[PDB]
Amino acid sequence: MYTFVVRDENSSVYAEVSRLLLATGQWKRLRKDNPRFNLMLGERNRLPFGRLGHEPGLVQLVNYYRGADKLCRKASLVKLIKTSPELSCTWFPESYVIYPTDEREVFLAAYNRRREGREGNVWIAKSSGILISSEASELLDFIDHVIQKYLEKPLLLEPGHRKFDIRSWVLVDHLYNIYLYREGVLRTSSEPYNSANFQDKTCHLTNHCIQKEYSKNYGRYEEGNEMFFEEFNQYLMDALNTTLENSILLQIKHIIRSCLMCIEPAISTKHLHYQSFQLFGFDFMVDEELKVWLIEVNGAPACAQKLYAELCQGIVDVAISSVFPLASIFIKL
Amino acid sequence: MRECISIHVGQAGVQIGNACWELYCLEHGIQPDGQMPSDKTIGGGDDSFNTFFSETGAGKHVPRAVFVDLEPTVIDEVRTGTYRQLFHPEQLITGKEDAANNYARGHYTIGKEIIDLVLDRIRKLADQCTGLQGFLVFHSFGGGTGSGFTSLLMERLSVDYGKKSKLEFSIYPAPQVSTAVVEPYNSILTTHTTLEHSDCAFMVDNEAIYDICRRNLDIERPTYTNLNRLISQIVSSITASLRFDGALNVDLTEFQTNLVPYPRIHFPLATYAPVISAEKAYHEQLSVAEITNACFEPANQMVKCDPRHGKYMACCLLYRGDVVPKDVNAAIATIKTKRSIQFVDWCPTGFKVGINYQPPTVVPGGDLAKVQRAVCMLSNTTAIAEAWARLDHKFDLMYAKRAFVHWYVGEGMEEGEFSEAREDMAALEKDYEEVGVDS
Amino acid sequence: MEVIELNKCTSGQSFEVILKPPDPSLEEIQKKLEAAEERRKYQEAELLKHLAE
Amino acid sequence: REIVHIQAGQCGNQIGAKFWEVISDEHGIDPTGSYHGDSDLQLERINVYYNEATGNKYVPRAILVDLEPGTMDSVRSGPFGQIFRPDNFVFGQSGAGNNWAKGHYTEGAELVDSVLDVVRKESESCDCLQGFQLTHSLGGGTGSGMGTLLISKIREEYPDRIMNTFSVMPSPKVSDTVVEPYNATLSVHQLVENTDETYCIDNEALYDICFRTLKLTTPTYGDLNHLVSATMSGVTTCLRFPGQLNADLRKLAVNMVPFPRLHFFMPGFAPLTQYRALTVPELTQQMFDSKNMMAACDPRHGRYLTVAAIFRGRMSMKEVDEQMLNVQNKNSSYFVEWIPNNVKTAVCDIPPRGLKMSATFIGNSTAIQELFKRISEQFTAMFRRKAFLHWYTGEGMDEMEFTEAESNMNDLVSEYQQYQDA
Ligand SMILES: Nc1nc2c(ncn2[C@@H]2O[C@H](COP(=O)(O)OP(=O)(O)OP(=O)(O)O)[C@@H](O)[C@H]2O)c(=O)[nH]1
Ligand SMILES: Nc1ncnc2c1ncn2[C@@H]1O[C@H](COP(=O)(O)OP(=O)(O)CP(=O)(O)O)[C@@H](O)[C@H]1O
Ligand SMILES: COc1ccc2c(c1N)C(=O)O[C@@H]2[C@H]1c2c(cc3c(c2OC)OCO3)CCN1C
Ligand SMILES: Nc1nc2c(ncn2[C@@H]2O[C@H](COP(=O)(O)OP(=O)(O)O)[C@@H](O)[C@H]2O)c(=O)[nH]1
Ligand SMILES: [Ca+2]
Ligand SMILES: [Mg+2]
Ligand SMILES: [Mg+2]
Ligand SMILES: [Mg+2]
Repeated sequence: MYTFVVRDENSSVYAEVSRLLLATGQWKRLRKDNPRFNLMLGERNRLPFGRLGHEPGLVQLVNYYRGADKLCRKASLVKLIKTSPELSCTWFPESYVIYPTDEREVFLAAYNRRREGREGNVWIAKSSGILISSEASELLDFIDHVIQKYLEKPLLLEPGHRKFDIRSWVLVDHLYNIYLYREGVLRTSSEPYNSANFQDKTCHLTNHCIQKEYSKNYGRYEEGNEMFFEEFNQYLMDALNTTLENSILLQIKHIIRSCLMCIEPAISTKHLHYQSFQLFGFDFMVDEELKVWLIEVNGAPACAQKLYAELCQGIVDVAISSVFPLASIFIKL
Repeated sequence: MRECISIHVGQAGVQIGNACWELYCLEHGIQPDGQMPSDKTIGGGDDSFNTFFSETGAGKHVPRAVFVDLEPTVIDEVRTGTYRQLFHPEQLITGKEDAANNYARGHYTIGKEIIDLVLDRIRKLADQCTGLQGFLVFHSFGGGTGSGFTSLLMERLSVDYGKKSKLEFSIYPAPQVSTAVVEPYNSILTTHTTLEHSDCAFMVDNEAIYDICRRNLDIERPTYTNLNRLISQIVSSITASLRFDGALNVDLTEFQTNLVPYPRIHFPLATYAPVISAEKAYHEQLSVAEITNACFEPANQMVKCDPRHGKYMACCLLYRGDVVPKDVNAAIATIKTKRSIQFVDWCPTGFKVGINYQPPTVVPGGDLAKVQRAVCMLSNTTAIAEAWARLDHKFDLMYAKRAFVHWYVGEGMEEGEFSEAREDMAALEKDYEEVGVDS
Repeated sequence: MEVIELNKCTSGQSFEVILKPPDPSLEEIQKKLEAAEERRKYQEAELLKHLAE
Repeated sequence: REIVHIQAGQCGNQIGAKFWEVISDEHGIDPTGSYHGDSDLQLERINVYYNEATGNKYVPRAILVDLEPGTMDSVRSGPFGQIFRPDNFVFGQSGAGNNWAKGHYTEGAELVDSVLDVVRKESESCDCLQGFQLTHSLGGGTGSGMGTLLISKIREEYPDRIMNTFSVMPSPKVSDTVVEPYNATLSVHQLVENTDETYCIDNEALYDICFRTLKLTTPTYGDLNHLVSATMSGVTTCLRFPGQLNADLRKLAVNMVPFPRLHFFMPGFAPLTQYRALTVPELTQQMFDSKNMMAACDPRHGRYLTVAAIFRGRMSMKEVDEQMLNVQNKNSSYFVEWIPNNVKTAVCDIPPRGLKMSATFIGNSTAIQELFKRISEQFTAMFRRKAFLHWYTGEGMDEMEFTEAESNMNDLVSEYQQYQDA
């Protein structure tokens, strides 16, 4: 009999993983504070990695990689890409870290060069509360975060002339195999993209929460402003005479592999007294040239409603039962 | 030449001391009768090995050691063992009934009745030293004597020998290796009372030694002998600089100077490689790069923890065997490009290296195989604070219910000392966080 | 990658390599011990008083 | 590390006799006190229970007490009767008539000084007295009433020594008189205050084991005592033989008793007694099974505060750890989580006679409250009508003392339930 504990009741993904573990009849849930567990579904903040792997006779597995925050924090992601020789980088937007070390002078230097050069000088500021503007003075006065080139030429879906972003779910097991769930989702803006009104942040912000609130034609084109790959692939074939795999997925797979392999030596649990795995949420942008851009990585992502069953089952088979056998939906990168 | 006095307290300290002095004698060519043929200065001398051994007119080389235990069964094995001739009776001190795993019993009740005797037996060794550096103190955290009496002795040593340095070799409790239930209590209580009196303490987690013995020596159920012989190899690597000609860590003061920038954070992490089974028929000898790389593997550390998620304040590389500076720098450079080695901002990103040409010595018939080169790394990492967090948490679980507290109060200890000690550990944990963590 | 303070002898050598620049008194102890003894004495006197009753 | 053994009353002396028979055999001591063993492990800690006389004779450090001579004449005529020190037989002629008041206040008071004289003489010849162990029943008069009077007087003279008892709890299934709940409740009051460790041996459990497990349709006291001596030998192995850890009565108490009043242990033993040796998994499963507990309490009805487990015989110590870790790791709900690593395991190479390996269980469980609840109910059923009280008021006791003992035992029950919900 395998044992596990739950320390993040607010996790929708692992509430289903927890549920599935019981249905197998070979997993028993323990109290959140019992140290004699094989599997820990830990909390988001201050997970006590230091107490894992010291219980004799217990092989212990946790669902978070210590140190993966480097990738899943907007500020630290920018620093990681800049200072990592394996990243240096053509798929991450020009970003700068600005405190309210700091890169103010370096940011304005490039900003001025673009201004005189006639090039589009629209940037976006965000933190871990979003401001989009083409005036540097307005961006900095709002911070008093990370400033990042706002992709002015995004690929717009038709009909609707609307924006979108792509969410990919990636599972990394204790062996540091990288598994890409073959089912993604597009978060679609239901408002036509207006490149002359950055003040209204509804046709510019892709978040499902913003579309469900401020968007008044929400859910017009797709259910819940979520388009899945089968539909998106067919659209690319009909409209652009290409496939999702060729035009976008190759780049997504490359970006995923570059980020995770870069930080592998720092977080791998290969020769550690406990083992780790983690589900990541990669968010990408696509421009009109069919170039994929990485936007951010989420370390505690939620899943699409119609994808919880399949993915969560995939977590047990690949990430858990691989360490605790009982009595593919992923693409291995 | 300046002398060092070793002090072994409780069962763990005594049996580990037995392993160390057995190994010292093998390394210096000293026979169990105390004779040393290679020593041509009969009845005297100020050679490097004289910092640990005095000499009698009859040519016997006597350890500068004191063995103290509150019950006699463990020290009685020294008196009748293979090295019975080495020590004279004054050095071996035993009571009649132990501290029953009770810090308060060893510190207050029984400690008060034997502390003056121990100090006087120590004073008699000091009186034989032209220039005493300080003391090396071996003990367990979890034992009633190792915890409770050691903390008392350390206080009085600071009073009687103020200018002298004191180093600790402390055995951290692990349930795999015969622990008492109250050992977290004793660990926090003794760390709190000893903190201001120790200049540098080397913690050895029995869990780590246990797993190295299972994994590398292929011993299913490691015994204390297996554990102590491995521990003595690490201890010998740490003290070799005091016993042999050299230029690195030549006196006890140098340990604090090189490994401890801030006094409270005086717990360097020790990593040792290679540990090879003597029963292993065919074995391929590891290189300088390979043993140096192994120093950054958690599986080889004396305390299990992840240095990748801490910051370094100092790192010392102590090689024994066929090693030349050229090969060390080559290995270091490579490891820099592959390993996560983050130093604190206010410290140089560097390594103090020491090489002794004599390869490690192994007890004949032991579990360790002779190797051509070995290395012990001493690095002051904030990662070692993980061991404090684990320990403090176990303390919190029991103390919230006051479980077993009445045993300590019954020996004259006030309940306040529990919270006082715990508060000190909380401050210690916070000091590590301030030093090595980013917001 | 600088090497400094190289010291060589017949039994080995040491050096430093840089990869990147940057108490209670005896009286107080005796009181502590005697204070604990008195508390043990008081507790035993209570036990003996309780047993005498 | 000398222990002084005291056995009082009928039950105490019959169980005590068997104990000395069993461990004398394990240590190679014959009925005449001569050692004829073949292993140095038998003599390494022989002094814990035996003295040395001229001619390499070993004499148990045992004091035999009773208020009537009958049962102690039997001991002196038993197999090992000649091994006991003749001066250590201390007996009267009146008996206690299954009456706690007589053992504790009238008949026993007359004899207690003589016992303390023998205890004093045994203690004075001890290099470092470890503590005392007493065998007695709680349902009679001498072991219960005088036995606890002895404990009170030993504590007064040796306040810093450990007091350990093997206490046989009465049961209607194996009853002699109806006043056993009175005698037991009065005794538990004493034990709660004046012992450091008490092995609760429930005669209801001993009967059930003989009837249900051993298939003995008509169990006798001899059959019940076979289980007690095997248990006593088990829970004293760690005191009698060399081990990796040197353990004595005080280290046992420190690790088993997290709160002073909760020092009542459930003992267990496997295998219950065949030529087929058990596997380590079988020993481990049986030693934790309710049917192997010597106290008729359901462990699943409470939680373990601490556990000690002793394995005897030549077995895989690796496999022992794997199975012991298996029990805790798969039944974590019955172990309090606020005492880390509260299950300690020990191994002894020397097995008990007639077995190639065995396991002895010592549990400090909150389920033991069921034992005191049972006694409390039987006590109250009679006390509410003052039934049979005249046997006690006739010896100088008044009802208030019965009310106090009942209240104190009900408090003990509330304490166990308090930590069962921690
Ligand atoms: N590595 C190692 N650990 C030991 C040894 N002996 C005891 N220990 C550990 O020390 C702790 C118990 O402390 P002890 O040294 O045995 O107790 P003590 O200092 O003699 O004090 P007392 O309670 O009076 O017996 C446990 O955690 C044991 O695992 C040993 O020889 N080697
Ligand atoms: N450089 C850029 N160019 C174009 N659009 C951008 C952009 N940076 C951010 N956005 C838009 O802002 C939205 C949210 O930015 P952000 O990185 O903060 O996601 P978020 O963290 O607020 C919610 P989520 O966890 O789902 O990504 C994205 O969905 C995207 O549409
Ligand atoms: C709850 O955990 C524990 C329980 C018991 C012990 C410890 C411990 N940590 C512990 O360290 O000392 C004791 C001691 C012991 C054991 C069993 C015995 C016994 C003991 O002592 C004389 O006498 C009767 O059967 C088992 C372990 N052993 C070393
Ligand atoms: N297990 C066991 N119980 C006994 C034995 N003799 C008596 N008893 C029990 O002890 C109680 C009677 O006490 P007893 O020892 O005979 O009276 P005492 O001589 O005054 O101490 C009853 O509960 C009996 O069931 C015995 O040999 N073995
Ligand atoms: Ca000389
Ligand atoms: Mg995000
Ligand atoms: Mg000891
Ligand atoms: Mg009777």
